[PDB]
Amino acid sequence: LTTFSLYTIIVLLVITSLYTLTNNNNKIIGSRWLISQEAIYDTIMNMTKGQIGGKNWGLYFPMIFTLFMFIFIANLISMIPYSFALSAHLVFIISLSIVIWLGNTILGLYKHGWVFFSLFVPAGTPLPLVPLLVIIETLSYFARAISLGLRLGSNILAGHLLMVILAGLTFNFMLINLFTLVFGFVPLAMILAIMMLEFAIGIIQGYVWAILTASYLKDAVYLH
Amino acid sequence: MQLVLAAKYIGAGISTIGLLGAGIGIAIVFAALINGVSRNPSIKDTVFPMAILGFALSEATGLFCLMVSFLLLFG
Amino acid sequence: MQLVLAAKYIGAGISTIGLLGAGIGIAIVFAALINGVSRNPSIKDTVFPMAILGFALSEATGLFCLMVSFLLLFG
Amino acid sequence: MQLVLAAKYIGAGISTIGLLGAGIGIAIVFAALINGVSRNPSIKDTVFPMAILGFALSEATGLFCLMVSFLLLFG
Amino acid sequence: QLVLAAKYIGAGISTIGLLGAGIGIAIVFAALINGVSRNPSIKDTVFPMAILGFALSEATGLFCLMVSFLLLFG
Amino acid sequence: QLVLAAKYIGAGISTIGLLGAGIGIAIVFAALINGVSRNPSIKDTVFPMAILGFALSEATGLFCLMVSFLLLFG
Amino acid sequence: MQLVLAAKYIGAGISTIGLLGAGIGIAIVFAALINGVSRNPSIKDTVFPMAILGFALSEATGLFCLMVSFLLLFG
Amino acid sequence: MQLVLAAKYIGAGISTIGLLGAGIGIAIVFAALINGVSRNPSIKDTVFPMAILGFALSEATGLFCLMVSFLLLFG
Amino acid sequence: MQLVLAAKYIGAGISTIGLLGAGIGIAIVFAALINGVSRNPSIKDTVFPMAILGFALSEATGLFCLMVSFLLL
Amino acid sequence: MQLVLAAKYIGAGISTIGLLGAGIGIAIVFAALINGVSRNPSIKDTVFPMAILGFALSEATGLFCLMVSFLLLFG
Amino acid sequence: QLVLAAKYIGAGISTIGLLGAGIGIAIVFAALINGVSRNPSIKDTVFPMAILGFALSEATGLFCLMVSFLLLFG
Amino acid sequence: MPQLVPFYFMNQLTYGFLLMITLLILFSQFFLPMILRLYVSRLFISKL
Amino acid sequence: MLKRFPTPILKVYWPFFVAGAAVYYGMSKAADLSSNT
Amino acid sequence: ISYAAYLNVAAQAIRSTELQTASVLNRSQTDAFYTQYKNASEPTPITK
Amino acid sequence: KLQFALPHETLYSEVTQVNLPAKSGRIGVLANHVPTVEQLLPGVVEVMEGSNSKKFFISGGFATVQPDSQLCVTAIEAPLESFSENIKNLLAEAKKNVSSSREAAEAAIQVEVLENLQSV
Repeated sequence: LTTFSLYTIIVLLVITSLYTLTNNNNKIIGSRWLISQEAIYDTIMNMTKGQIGGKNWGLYFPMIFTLFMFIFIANLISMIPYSFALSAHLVFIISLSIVIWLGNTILGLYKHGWVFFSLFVPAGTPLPLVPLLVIIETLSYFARAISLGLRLGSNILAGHLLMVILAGLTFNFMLINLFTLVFGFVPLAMILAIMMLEFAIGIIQGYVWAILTASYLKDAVYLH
Repeated sequence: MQLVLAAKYIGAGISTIGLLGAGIGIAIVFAALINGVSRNPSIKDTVFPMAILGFALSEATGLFCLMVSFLLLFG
Repeated sequence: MQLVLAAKYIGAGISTIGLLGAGIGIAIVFAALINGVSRNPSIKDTVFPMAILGFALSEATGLFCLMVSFLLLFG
Repeated sequence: MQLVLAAKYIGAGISTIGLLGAGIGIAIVFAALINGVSRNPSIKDTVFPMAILGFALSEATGLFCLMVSFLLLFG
Repeated sequence: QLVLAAKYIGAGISTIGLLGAGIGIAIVFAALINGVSRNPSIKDTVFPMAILGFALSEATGLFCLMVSFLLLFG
Repeated sequence: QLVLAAKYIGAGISTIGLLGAGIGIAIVFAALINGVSRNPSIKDTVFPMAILGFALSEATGLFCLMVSFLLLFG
Repeated sequence: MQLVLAAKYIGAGISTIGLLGAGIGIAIVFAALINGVSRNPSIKDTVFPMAILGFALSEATGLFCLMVSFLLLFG
Repeated sequence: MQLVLAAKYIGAGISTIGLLGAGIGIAIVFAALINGVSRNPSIKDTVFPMAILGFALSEATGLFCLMVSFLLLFG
Repeated sequence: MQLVLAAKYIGAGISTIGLLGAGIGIAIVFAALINGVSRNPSIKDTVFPMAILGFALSEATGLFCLMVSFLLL
Repeated sequence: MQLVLAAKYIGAGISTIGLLGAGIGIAIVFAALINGVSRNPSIKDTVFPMAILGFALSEATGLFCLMVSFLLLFG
Repeated sequence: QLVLAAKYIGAGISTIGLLGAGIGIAIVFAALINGVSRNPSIKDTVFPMAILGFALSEATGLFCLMVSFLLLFG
Repeated sequence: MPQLVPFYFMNQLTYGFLLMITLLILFSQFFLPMILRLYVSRLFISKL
Repeated sequence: MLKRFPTPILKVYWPFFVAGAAVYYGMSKAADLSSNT
Repeated sequence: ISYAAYLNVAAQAIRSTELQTASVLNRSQTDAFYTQYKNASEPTPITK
Repeated sequence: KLQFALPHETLYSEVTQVNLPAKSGRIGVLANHVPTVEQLLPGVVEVMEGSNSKKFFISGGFATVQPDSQLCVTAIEAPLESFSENIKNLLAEAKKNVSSSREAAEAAIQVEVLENLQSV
């Protein structure tokens, strides 16, 4: 068995129930849980309608929605204190970032020919720095390749690892001098604040992913 | 081996330095908040969620420093 | 070993540097408070909760730093 | 041998200092955001993408720095 | 010997921590003067606030200082 | 060997340079937000200029990083 | 022996670093003084003892750095 | 020999520190450009070439530092 | 001998770092002077004594650092 | 000696750190220039000579740092 | 040879101090340009003031440089 | 949380890319248009 | 509600999918190169 | 242009859905001339 | 309290919170706010005296908190509702006018008013 494979199965079954058994009545008033995924739907609909701004704005709305939801669900499931992190296999998240970067490069080449690199010519400037402004645009174009993945990876990895080291320390803090285990609630509360923060930065990252790879698609769909 | 164990304890202290930036960062957001709210009064309904977001992001960079500190210190 | 014990004492010192950041940070929140309240003396009652929040959060980054110092000192 | 592993872990510690800059940087962007909204509360929707862009870019330099830390620590 | 040397060096490192607290005190006071000059009359509400702000700014320095003393004096 | 140790250490010290770019970038973006909030309308001219300022700020940190990879790998 | 003496002389130098923050601090209080007094023409009589208070307190932090340098230097 | 070679590399790493100030410097010029252009709506035709001069000069300090870094590193 | 004499030189070098704050400090006072004076005009004759005092104090912190350097030499 | 030639390389590296201050410095005068020029418009004829002067000495402090590096490094 | 090494290293450390004055110099002149652009006419009083501050700010860096020279020459 | 260096990268990644393609098709053709149906149904009653 | 509404993903999402296939092959080789140790 | 002229134009535009009373319209619509004079000689009454 | 005054009318000659668009961005004044002089830009204004809130479209003016906490607002003319469809039509015509044409500046101001209308 593959631990990663088992938790991907759990994610899939959660998502199937979230858009079937969420308003199985099919109310025109809408069941209360499905109101959340309506508001999310609208703030990403109207965001990727703004950003992408092409005719393919709504055509890339499902991809950007499953890029929201993937990170949103995998940063809830990975936050369960007896659940195996998909994100601890960083290689899937980073691989997805490189795949999207390459699928942007191919999209850009397809959409804007071999004059796609005119994206990295930004403006007229004095002649000795016209090539320079191509170099430090292209460097940022594949700094865009790795930055997006490593941001999300760093937040999630650091949160789980931070919590575990501090938990083990406060465990052995409680084991030593038992009078500190009495009123050992304040370090538990410090870990609680961190756990609240790790949910926050996990929900922030699913949206932040989806705005940043909307900005990258803004460049790719229409040159500049 | 005494060198490597000593290196752990030194390296921890070096890593701790990174935290200072986040500490100043939190304050910068809150200083802006206080000034801004004084200008408008009622802008706060929009702005207060933005302040929490700003705090979280500045803090997160700080946490990266802290986990490296603990990796060297504790293991 | 003299080297390991030494390393704890050196490393403790290095950790202590980080705390400086929080010191500047707390002051920055307070500066805004005085100027803000000067600009609008009646905004104070809303703002004072926000100010205390900003103090606490900035201070927290300081706490983590100081914890790492105490771990080297008294570990 | 001990020297190599020591130097690896020391080098990791030294790099961690770089993270502080991005932490301050993010905060500055949020300070600007707060001021922008308060001076024109309708600027916000346009500004929200620009703010996130600046946050990401600021953060990125720190994350590169963090890769040097991780290359040493895990590697 | 090395342990005693390390105490003295280590103590020195801790002293660097103090610089930030010093800057902090000034920042609160700068705001005090700016605020006072701005209202002429904020002073009575602000005076206990100012003392508090001073105390906290100094305090981060004090924690650094206590660590310094512990290493130096024992 | 000492030389092997030296390149690992040197790589650490060089990495710190990225710090400057992180602050730099934020100052450009902050000014962008301030300008656009001031005018409501400057943005068409300003947004290209801001991306230039960003690129240059980032670049200084990247020079530091390139030195880091030359040490670390090399 | 030599090592202990060495540590003290070096250490005295390190302690000197702390003072820079106090130096800047004093300047900041005086800068505010000029700006306030230039705004009012007349706030000065009240403000002058306020300014002295901020100066003294800022100075005191630097004094702490300095005395730690002296403790190591003079013994 | 080994010590000298080590010192070249170490000296190079240390040299790389100076670069950060020029980086921040470039941003400070560009901030003023954006700000200035927001004040006039119309200074920009004079000010844009003026700004390129300012950019080049702030950047230049970094290049002098970088040259030395390369002299230490490669040399 | 060698280690102690070396250590004195190192400690002295380190002491210069304390001075940098004073270097900036003096400028901040004078910057304030120019700003204040340009804002009010007329305050200047009153303000100038206060400025000299503030300058002296900022410099003084650096002076303490400097004399410690001289002792170590 | 190995140690002395090494010490030249290390010492040179340290000297290069000084350049950061000039990097920031140059930018500050040019920032002030752009701000000033945008504020007045027509001040520029007087002010452009002033800006070059402020550049020159600020730069010179940097050049002193560079020259000490050269003195150590080259001899 | 440790002492000779230390003279050269120590000199390097002494160089660091100059940076603060360097920033300072720019700050005085920044203020000059701000004041002059705001007022116009302030300049005739202010230009002597600017030169005084400029020199004073520099002098701290000169001290730091002087300690470098004392080490270098020995 | 504690982690080593897998060599099982391709095993993991196979299940990873499969989940993406599954969800993409599933959302895009099924579940997202069911939301667009809710919006449009509400709007058609609103118009009528 | 739950109804298939066709999306021509083979010309909408074609460059993404091409990048995925290439990386799938490349990670097989990367996994093989890492499984030596 | 002069601040009160700026505000005037704004006020006139602002009396536009229209609903407005005659007096509002009159404060925002008046016909007149300004006959400049000299140190004597009069630049002719030009519609204000 | 508040003096809110027009030449031929007075809107609100103890007002608790007032939200104003001024040459300083937007400023809100709440009880005691230290005394200011700011020229009011053409504005959409909300005035709250107690919890009751009144919504105004105001042709700009000048704003002055007095030291005695008399918020002297002087503006040329105003409710929000009075300004408010035909106005949108007219401004389109006025937008056309900007293409040709003091009249040039005037048409530019009309566009500024169009922005102010767009705020509604």
